[PDB]
Order: sequence, then C-alpha cells, then structure tokens
Amino acid sequence: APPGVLKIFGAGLASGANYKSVLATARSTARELVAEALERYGLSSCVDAFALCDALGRPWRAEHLRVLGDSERPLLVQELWRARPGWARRFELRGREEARRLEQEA
Amino acid sequence: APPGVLKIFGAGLASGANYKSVLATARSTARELVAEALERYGLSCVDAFALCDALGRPWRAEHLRVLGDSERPLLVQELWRARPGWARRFELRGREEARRLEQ
Amino acid sequence: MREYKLVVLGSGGVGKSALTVQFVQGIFVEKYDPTIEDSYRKQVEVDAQQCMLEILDTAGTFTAMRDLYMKNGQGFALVYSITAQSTFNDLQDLREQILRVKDTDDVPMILVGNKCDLEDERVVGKEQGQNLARQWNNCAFLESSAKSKINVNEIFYDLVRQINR
Amino acid sequence: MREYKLVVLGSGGVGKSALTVQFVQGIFVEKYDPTIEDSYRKQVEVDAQQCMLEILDTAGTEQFTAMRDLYMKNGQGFALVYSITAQSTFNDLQDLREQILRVKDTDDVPMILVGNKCDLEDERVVGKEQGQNLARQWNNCAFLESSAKSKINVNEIFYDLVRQINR
Ligand SMILES: Nc1nc2c(ncn2[C@@H]2O[C@H](COP(=O)(O)OP(=O)(O)NP(=O)(O)O)[C@@H](O)[C@H]2O)c(=O)[nH]1
Ligand SMILES: Nc1nc2c(ncn2[C@@H]2O[C@H](COP(=O)(O)OP(=O)(O)NP(=O)(O)O)[C@@H](O)[C@H]2O)c(=O)[nH]1
Ligand SMILES: [Mg+2]
Ligand SMILES: [Mg+2]
Repeated sequence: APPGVLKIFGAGLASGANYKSVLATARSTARELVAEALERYGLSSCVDAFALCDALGRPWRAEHLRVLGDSERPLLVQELWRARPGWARRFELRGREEARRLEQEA
Repeated sequence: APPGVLKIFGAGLASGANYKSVLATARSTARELVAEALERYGLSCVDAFALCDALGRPWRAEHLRVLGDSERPLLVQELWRARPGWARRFELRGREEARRLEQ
Repeated sequence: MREYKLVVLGSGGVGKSALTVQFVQGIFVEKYDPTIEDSYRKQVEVDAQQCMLEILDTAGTFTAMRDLYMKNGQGFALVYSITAQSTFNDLQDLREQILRVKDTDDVPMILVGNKCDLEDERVVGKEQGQNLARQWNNCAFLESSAKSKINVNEIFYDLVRQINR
Repeated sequence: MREYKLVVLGSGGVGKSALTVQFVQGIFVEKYDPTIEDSYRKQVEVDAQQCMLEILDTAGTEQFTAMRDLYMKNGQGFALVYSITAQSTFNDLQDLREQILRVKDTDDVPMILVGNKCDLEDERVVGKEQGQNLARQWNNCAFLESSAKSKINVNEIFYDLVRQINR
C-alpha cells in the first residue's frame, strides 16, 4: 500500500552510479517507472528498448532475473514476493534485449 | 536445474478436483504446462487459459500474477517465495478472468 | 466438518484414478493418462456424520515424493488389477513402507482388487486377495470395478469408519 | 580496500547532486530535478591506499523523507551542504547537525561543513566568517567553501571525510 520508494539499480549505464530511486504508488506501472528511471539516468519512445527487472542472486552479479511486463505494478511485485533464503533481490534497469537473454539462460 | 512437481490448482474447473500435478523441468514453459494441465483437467483452447501465481493467507486469492508464455514456472516457484504469513499456489484460470483479477 | 486425509496407492494402470474419479464425480475415465499427483475433495455422510474427504490419487510409474504421502495420510487404499499379476506382488513392499514410515503395525487400510468386471480376464482370484489380507494383520479387503460402480463407495467409506477408531 | 559510507546531506537546491556527479563522473549537471535517493560508487586513492566510497546523494524534500533515520545510522562520514546564495539553507543546518549527533550519539562523528556555489560571489548571503565560526562552534569542525561548477574543493570534500574516518 504505502507510497514507497524503489531503488532501480543501474548495473552499468553511467560509470559510478550504483542506483537511482523513484517514487512508486500501488498503481504505478512498470513502463511509467522505466520512463522516470531513464530520465534520472539521462537518456521519443526510447522506453521500449529498456526493461525493468526483478533480479536475484547470492551476495554482486544477478544469478536470475525476470522482465516485468509494462502493465505490472512494481511496488506490489516487491511487496508481495521475496527471494528464497540466502538470496538478495533488487530492481535493475537493463536494455530489453540483454534482459530477455538473461531471463532465458542463467 | 532440478525437475520438481508443480501442483496446478483448478479454481472451479473440474468439480471436486483440488489440484492436478505436472512434472516441470528448468526449461519448461508456462504455455507448455497450461497445455499439459488442460488435457489433465480434460479441457487451440490453450490460448484462452493462463497459468497463475496466486497469493493469499489462512481459498480466496488476495493477489495473482498471470505468467507470461515464455516464463519458466519451476524457477518462479523455486526462486521466489510469498510474504511470510502468506500462502502461494499455481492456478489454472481462463484468460479473461485472470487478467480481470490482476487489477 | 471433520477432514479425513486418504491416500490411494498401487502400481501403474490398476485403476486408482478411475476409482477416485468414479467416487468423486460419478463418471468413468476410459483414457489412460498416468497420474503424477491428483487431489480431490468430496463430502460424504458416513454413519450420521458429515465427513470431508481429501483423497490423494498417487503415481504408479517417484519414490522421492512417496514418503510425504505416507507421513501425512490417515487412510490408505492399496489397489491392484485382477488382470495384472505383477501389480499384486508390488503391494507387499507398499504395506511394509507405510508401516516403516509411520512406525506402527496398526494403520487403517483396505486391500483393493480392481477391475472385477473383466471377469473373463482374471489372473488373480479372490482367494489370493483374501490370503494376503489375512497375512496383513487380518486387513480389510474388497474387489471393485470402477466401470460398473461396484464397491467404489465402500473403499472410502470403510477407510473413514476405520479412522473413526 | 576499505569501504567508506559517505552521505551528502542538506536542504534542497544547495548543490548536493552537483558536488557528487562532479566528483564521480567528472561533469557538471545542467537542470535541477529533485533527488529521492541516489547512490554512487567510485574508487580513488587517499594516502598511498586505494579506497572504495559509496556516496549517498540524498533528498532536499525533508517532509517526503523519513528515510533520513536509516542513512544517518548507516553512514560513516557526512558532508552538510549549504548554498551561500540562500540563508535558509545555512540556517536549516544546525537542525541536521544535531540529528546526526543524536542518532550516532556522539560529537566525535567524521564530518565536513560545506558552503557550495562559491563561484557566485555576487549573490552571496552567508559570509565566510559566518561559515568558519559555525565550524568552531561545531566542536571545531572541518570547513570549506566549494564550487561544483569551478571544481573548487570538490575532491577535497570527499578525501577529508575518508581521512577523518581513518581510526
Ligand atoms: N474395465 C475396467 N477398466 C478399468 C477399471 N479401472 C480402471 N480401468 C482402466 O484402466 C486404465 C488405467 O486406469 P487408471 O485409473 O489410470 O489407473 P492408475 O492406477 O490411476 N494408473 P497410474 O498410477 O499410472 O496413474 C484405464 O483405461 C481405465 O479406464 C475397471 O474397473 N474396469
Ligand atoms: N553556480 C553554481 N551552481 C550550482 C553549483 N552546484 C549546483 N549548482 C546548480 O544548482 C542547481 C541545484 O543543484 P543540485 O545539485 O540539483 O542541488 P540538490 O541539493 O541535489 N537538490 P535536491 O536535494 O532537491 O535533489 C543545479 O541546477 C546546479 O546546476 C555550484 O557550485 N555553482
Ligand atoms: Mg492414475
Ligand atoms: Mg539533487
């Protein structure tokens, strides 16, 4: 429910940047957040080339990820699920093709 | 990459059925399993049905996510868990009703 | 309503699924789709009582998952095909494994001889079924047919009655 | 390689992101968008030893940030930043200074007081004598005046925090 904040990790886009974080409501969509994230990373529809990812792995580099659909509400995705024990979990901003690959083979 | 068993629940699909189980490899897809489950509850038609990650507690799903066709449900199961307190199951639901209940 | 957790075990193709489905839905499954693990929920009146049966339809063709069936189930139907001789021989090790996992020689159970409608095809006579039922601490026994609805209700009734003690 | 947790604190618009982006990416930011909470990682040498710094570029919007409580607890060194262009920014610092000193519960916290935008001499409202005296008041605190535009004291802000943390 609460109008929380989500760390969107910029796993290599601008050198130095670990994460930049956006405000998200319960109604905020993935595509809305991809748009605000790219703006905040410094990058008309270049949005469709980028993906919001639910990433997972041991604590780092991500061992598996999932590309959220554009309709999906990211605050709910983090609030209602959790990684399995001993695993870290963060939101990542990635090129859609990089992401769709890693979503298939890791 | 271990081959576990997925309990697929029939949220009103074959009378007194509760779940039919389906073997799933780490390479298996939602759509492959929607196919395997539909001929298991005895019901292409595949296109109009959806594999769903349902969450509730103590029934009535408080929230669900429809799985994408490409998604590997074994990993969805094994790599994520529900909120502590909350229960979780896979559910076979008609696409119409499943998308309706996401929002 | 009191829930009874019942488990249907036995070798492939004997009619565990057919027996369960006939009991729960009232239709006869002709097709042969080997079960991985189906579960069913049915309400029955068993001696002036409203009972809620959870019935586990298990795999014939999965030793890993087997231990959980036996630990959690209260009643067990062991099912053979009167047609198929080998299916009978495989039951001996099932009995022993239930008893091993539960740690008691006193577990509610019923030896089910399925497919009695295939009379011109018997390879296991009723005498064979009783003799094992006897050896098994004088355990309960039926012959059944899922096709013609003979002793189908009995299997799950007897189980509930047994847990009731 | 020691990990150094550094938090850039202050009122809105004072030049928090600017100082950080300069230090890290080597470039000076143009337009001004409200930060929720940003984080940067840069490796640099201090005194013969190469270090890892996590910089936290925090929010101006104090009402929209209760996350203040977590990052004060977590952070090892703080840079309190005021513009010398607006008096409020300087006044709204003694609040922040005490909030850090309360949470860590000690006056002996690695700290640097920072008067940004010192290239805008013409619009100066807060004197240098004001800034340096506040430092003496603040348990004889480290003080600089810096410009993110002009590269004045930018890296010296961050090297000083590291140097102060070394214990
Ligand atoms: N004629 C007749 N056929 C039966 C009877 N019971 C089961 N069958 C048939 O035997 C075949 C296998 O039945 P099934 O219920 O799948 O047996 P199963 O023990 O559940 N197999 P598995 O354990 O591999 O899932 C089916 O063709 C079914 O119609 C019966 O009483 N009479
Ligand atoms: N002339 C001059 N301008 C500066 C300096 N530092 C920042 N600015 C300008 O002032 C504006 C605000 O700076 P910014 O870094 O966004 O401040 P902030 O504290 O991060 N704002 P917030 O906390 O709301 O995110 C920017 O447009 C920037 O160009 C400086 O040293 N000199
Ligand atoms: Mg079967
Ligand atoms: Mg800022």
